Amino acid sequence: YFDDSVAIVGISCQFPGAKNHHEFWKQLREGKESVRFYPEDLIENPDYVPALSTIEGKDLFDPEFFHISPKDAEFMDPQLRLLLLHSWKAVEDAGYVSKEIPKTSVYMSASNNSYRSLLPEKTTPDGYVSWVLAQSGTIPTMVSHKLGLKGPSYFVHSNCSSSLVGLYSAYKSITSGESEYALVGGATLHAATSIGYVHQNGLNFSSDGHVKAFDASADGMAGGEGAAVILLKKASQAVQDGDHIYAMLRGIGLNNDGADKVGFYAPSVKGQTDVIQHVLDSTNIHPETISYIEAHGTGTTLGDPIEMSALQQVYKRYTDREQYCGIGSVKTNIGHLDTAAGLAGCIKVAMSLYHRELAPTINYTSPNPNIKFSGSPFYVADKRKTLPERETPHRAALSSFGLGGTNAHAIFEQYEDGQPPYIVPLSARNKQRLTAYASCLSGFLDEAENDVSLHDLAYTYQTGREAMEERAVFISHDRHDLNRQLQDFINGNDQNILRGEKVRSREVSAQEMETRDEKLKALAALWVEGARVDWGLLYPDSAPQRISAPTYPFAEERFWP
Amino acid sequence: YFDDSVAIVGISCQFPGAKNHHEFWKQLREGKESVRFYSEEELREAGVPEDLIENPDYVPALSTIEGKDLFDPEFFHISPKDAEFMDPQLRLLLLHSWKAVEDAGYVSKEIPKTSVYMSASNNSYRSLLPEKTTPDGYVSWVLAQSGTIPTMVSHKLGLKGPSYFVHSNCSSSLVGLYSAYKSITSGESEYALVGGATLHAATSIGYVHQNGLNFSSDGHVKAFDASADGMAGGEGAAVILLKKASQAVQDGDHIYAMLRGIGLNNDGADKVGFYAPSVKGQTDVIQHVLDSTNIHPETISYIEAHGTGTTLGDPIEMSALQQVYKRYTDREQYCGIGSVKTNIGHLDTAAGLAGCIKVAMSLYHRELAPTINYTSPNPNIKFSGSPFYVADKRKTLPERETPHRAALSSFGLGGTNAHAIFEQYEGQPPYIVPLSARNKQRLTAYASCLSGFLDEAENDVSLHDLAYTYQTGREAMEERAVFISHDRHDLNRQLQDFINGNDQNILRGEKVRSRERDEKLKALAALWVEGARVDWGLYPDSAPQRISAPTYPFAEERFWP
Repeated sequence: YFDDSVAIVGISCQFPGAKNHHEFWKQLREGKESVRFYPEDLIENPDYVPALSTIEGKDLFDPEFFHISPKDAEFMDPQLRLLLLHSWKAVEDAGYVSKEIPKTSVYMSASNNSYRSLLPEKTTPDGYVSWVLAQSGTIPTMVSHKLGLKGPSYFVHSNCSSSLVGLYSAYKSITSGESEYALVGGATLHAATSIGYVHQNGLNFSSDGHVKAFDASADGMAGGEGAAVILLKKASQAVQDGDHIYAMLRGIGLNNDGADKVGFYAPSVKGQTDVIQHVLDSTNIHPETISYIEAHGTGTTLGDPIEMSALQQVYKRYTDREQYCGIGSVKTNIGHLDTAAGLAGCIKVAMSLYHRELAPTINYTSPNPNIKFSGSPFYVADKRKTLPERETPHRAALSSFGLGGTNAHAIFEQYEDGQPPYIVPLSARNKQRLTAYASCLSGFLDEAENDVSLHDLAYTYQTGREAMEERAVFISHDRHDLNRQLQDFINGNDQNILRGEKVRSREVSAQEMETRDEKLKALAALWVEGARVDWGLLYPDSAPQRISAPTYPFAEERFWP
Repeated sequence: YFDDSVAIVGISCQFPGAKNHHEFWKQLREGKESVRFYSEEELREAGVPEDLIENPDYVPALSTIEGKDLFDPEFFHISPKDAEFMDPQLRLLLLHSWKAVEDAGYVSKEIPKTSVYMSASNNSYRSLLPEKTTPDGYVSWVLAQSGTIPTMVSHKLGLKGPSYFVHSNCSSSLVGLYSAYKSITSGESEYALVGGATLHAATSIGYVHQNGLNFSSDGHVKAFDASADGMAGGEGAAVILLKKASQAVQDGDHIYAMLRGIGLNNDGADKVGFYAPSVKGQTDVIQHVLDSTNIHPETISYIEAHGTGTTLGDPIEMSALQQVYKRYTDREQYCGIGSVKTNIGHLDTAAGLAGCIKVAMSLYHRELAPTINYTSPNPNIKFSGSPFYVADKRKTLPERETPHRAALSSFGLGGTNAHAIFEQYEGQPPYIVPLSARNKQRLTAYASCLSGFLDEAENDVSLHDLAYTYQTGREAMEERAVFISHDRHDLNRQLQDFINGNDQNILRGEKVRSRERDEKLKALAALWVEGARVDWGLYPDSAPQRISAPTYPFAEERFWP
């Protein structure tokens, strides 16, 4: 059933308002808009829109982790830096040690932000190195080189639809057997902080800084900045391996509008129609089984009606059922993230399916009077909605239509205990980082909305994280005790915690192999001194499951010209 | 047989020394180096700093094309203001895309099922624009985004296949070629355009040779030679058109060569550093391409190497080829090795296409062109007793039963490797040549190009095929002239009359608007010059063939900040 499917097994993102994807999903469920509203000419201009949707810490990085010099880190634009960080995290989110999954392709997209222009005129050996680090192919290749990945690795771009070209490239590589996994990343991070813009005739930008998708009041888009990477995997293999799967990608297609439209910057109903139709034909998925569509959904006066006209024209070929499929756009929450737009949409879809719930689209009061929702398949999904139990898995589609005419549509599908004590091995590159890890893990235990399985959590840190030089092991019976020990560690009250410094890895010996509580303590002590223990020994008759958990706590050092 | 093959049917290039691919092949066959070296005089004019001139390590070399700044925006209905916002890579790849389709004998709007893949450098062109400029800020930003290149091509040519930018540093063109191969062999598109261009946004004569750059001590690329001590750059642009192989054959296209298979990988972590080469990565990609094609290495007559002339890279390249081919054969000295970088330098994103075009034209002309700057083998490489010889002479490819095959390698900085295998593929007067262009000045230029071609062609030119190419392989435009001729010398005389203003004997049309045996020919001609869409299907009992012929003579207007 899953031969033509790919599993989404890891996510890492950093979007306006949200430091990670779990916080992102929370903010989407709650209807939160993360656009922020606040030089004399501009201040006084009645058409200046005082709005910015960005992430923080574009300048922060941990070059030492990757053996990058401080000088070279400064030569690196923020998109390169954050896509590397997020690639590392996406694999850890999935519960894999990157160097243990070499059969992984890498596809990345980012903006031309002119970062290298910021460097000193004299600078621009430095001239050549900084030029190389500015070339777009350096992004995915740097990921491959630093993570240990050997599949095809390259940059892809189609303006707004870029993320979806990344996703298409992953789909193709994995379904063909070229690779087992793929990383897909997108980031549009400007090399300046420029608050607001001036609303004017020659531009289809919102009059008030809000994206009002599908609304009567929709008068233009607004941009936002962020970074995201996801890890995909051959579906049958993910199921076999017991991975934590957010959702399945069942198919995806691309086209270009060509000449058949009035102008280079215009939208095209015909191009949208045809790519939707192409994806229905390749997947053979019937439009009656789609419960939700994450639209391109930019909130332009001409684009929103065009988008719905294309969907209605195609679905009419298949059905007359009414009001069964919701429509929304994450651009309402965080703006149009350019190269990352398609991945913001994808991550919304995947989390909706994972949580069996739709999140609302926002800034909506009344339907655009040019759009006829009534009596069509579609309603505007302006509330939370539980996805009902039913026999067919729920499916959700996603659109992204780029400036220049390259269109993409994709269809996704929903996919659906030990005994204490539990051993949580943490490690990082140095003591400061390790302490930060404990602090991350503690915050996670406190902030998680639901109870957290220590069986699964421990197994994730055992088998899903690279063992580094600074080590600590926490043996605990329950979450509150584990948190107490983490807080003791954070505070320097270290006395009863197994610790290792400058640890060097080694193969277990025959001698080392020569009660269950005693044995657990012993494995832990071997690991903290560097022995590559077989954590499988903990689980003769339990079956832990890798879960989404805090990922490496990178240093936050500033590099900027 | 050809199910897994793609035909190369059109080429357009502009490389150091060569204004087109025919001149390029001539120059290769003759062993010409097109790197320019500057005297002290020459450096002073062109105004290079006397402190560079006096530096004993300054290398006074440049391998570039001319006229990076020249474009014809009116042809594409681009405003002069927007033309200035366009970087030269975007401009030249558009021009060369138009030309490649004409080189193939197709009217671009008649081949909508065409994918588009482009690669180019980050040259910081937008940074050159005024600060006030940077609606202009947004439009120039859009035009600076990499996805605009292929999508501008799709839009302006009328193409509706997937369209996007790809990049993997020096191997980029081969990622483009791979994407074309996959799109066509899967049935996604019938055709594809593949382009590459690295054009810097400055003219910077020479460089300073120094430790910690792997750049030639004297500006020559000395591939495989004992004196090889580093690479040297060049700039250029190229686009080719590929087509489903069986359909190219069925349509009677002019086929330069077939592409039989191609593959990609990344070196990953298994090497000492980001910027280093990798014998393992190369070995593995070559092996992958042999296994996917099932082509035996004894049938390969020539390899166009990545061939950069670095002290460590050249031996690594041969070690990988030797290690793979050893597993198949003990035969000796049957396969040549060479590198076009010896002629024109390392063309970065266009390096792979320069190699492809050399291979294609070698196969088409059944001859190998020499690799240059080669006296004596690198003593770390053992050619003796291996399959390989350095192809430092012209060589005729003998008649044999198995078609000749030639492979191509491109190994990017950041570790994305590509390898491809290519294979050789083998009416009565008067004639009517209907020429048309956008205005009278372009039409005159067209006549002049056509006349020059007739004079410069090394062999006799079939008027039967030439006329058919202009009839059926060129968009009929508003300024029209028809030349009815019995032979090449008369045709040339009429073209020269036209060029000189003596056009009273030539049927002409101005501001023509399209609308729905000797006697009959004259009648078609008069209809066509007034805009009637005549059926050139003149050919009840002859079968003309489309050929490579002069393409649209774009205006050469300067746009530069």
